[PDB]
This record gives sequence, structure tokens and C-alpha cells, in this order.
Amino acid sequence: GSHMEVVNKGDYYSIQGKYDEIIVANKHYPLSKDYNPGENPTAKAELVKLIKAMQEAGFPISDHYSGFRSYETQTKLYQDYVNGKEAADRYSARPGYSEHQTGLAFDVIGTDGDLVTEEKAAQWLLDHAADYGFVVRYLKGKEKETGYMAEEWHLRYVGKEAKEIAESGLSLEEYYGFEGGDYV
Ligand SMILES: [Cl-]
Ligand SMILES: [Zn+2]
Ligand SMILES: [Zn+2]
Ligand SMILES: [Zn+2]
Repeated sequence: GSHMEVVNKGDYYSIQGKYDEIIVANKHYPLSKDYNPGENPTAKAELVKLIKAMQEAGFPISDHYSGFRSYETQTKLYQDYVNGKEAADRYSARPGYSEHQTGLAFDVIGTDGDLVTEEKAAQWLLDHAADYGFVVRYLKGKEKETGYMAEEWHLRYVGKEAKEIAESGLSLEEYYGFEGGDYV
């Protein structure tokens, strides 16, 4: 990511990547509370293949996943988690702030009902998410940069540039040189 500024497109901010334009949603850059594209079909088709490949490799992964969540959905979920604001902020997006609202983010689930955390499966996603155009967004040890505690299961579709990204070991923030961190 060498080196472009973030542009406001109106409903969202984006940064121009090496091959694609990359929507930026985090604690610094919110989405328009209206922006409601639903699930991205191109990302979805890749997720399907990713899922199948994990199942083929022996992993107990569900066909089900958590993808598009609108602003309103995010509101319920964030509120529910307050029940403190402090602790919920560590791991749950405020509405307008979630990559899930872009329709480009997807949480992988085990056939046991839980978000994937099992170690071999987590490593497989670090190793191969990029083969399907995805990155593990909330990397371990990058909580300062991304704004969020690490998530083994949360995939963000970025396309072809995922392999160079994964190779860097960087957060998107660091790779494209935009701000993440805490709400301001
Ligand atoms: Cl691809
Ligand atoms: Zn700023
Ligand atoms: Zn691979
Ligand atoms: Zn997620």
C-alpha cells in the first residue's frame, strides 16, 4: 500500500489498492448509517469455495456463517453486549463501524455452533484465506492497529491483493497506511 490517501466516496471511505478499490471500515472510519449493500456475491462465491476446501481438508466447518449485518442489526448486537460499553468496545463494533455492514466480511463457524478458534483451523485460515481473496482481519498482536481484540474467524474480502497482504503479516491499517485504533 505505497502510498495512497483514504477517499471519502459518500456512503463509505475507501483506499485504492494495487488492483482494487478497498472499502475502509473501522473505529476511525465509519460507514454511512444508510449504506446497505447487503452481501457481496463475488466475496460470497469465494467463501463457498473456502468453506468447501476446509471441509475437504478434514475440518468440522459449517456451511453457515455470519456475513452481512445492516446498521440496525449492529445496533441491537452492540446494545446487547453493553449489558459494559467498555468491554463491548474491545470486541464489538458500534453501528456504522463494522466491516459486516459492507457485505465483504464473514465469520466462519464450526459444525459445533461456535465461531472458529480451534488452532489448526485458525492457522489454515492464516495460511489459505488469501487463496480465496480474503484476509484474517483481526490479527493476533495487532489489536492496537486494528482497534479490536484478535478474531480467528473473521474474514475480510479484499481480492487479489490478499496474498501480498498476508505475506506482509500486517493489518490493513499498516499495509495501506491508514488510521485504525480507537474511536475519536
Ligand atoms: Cl480471487
Ligand atoms: Zn481522521
Ligand atoms: Zn494456500
Ligand atoms: Zn466478524
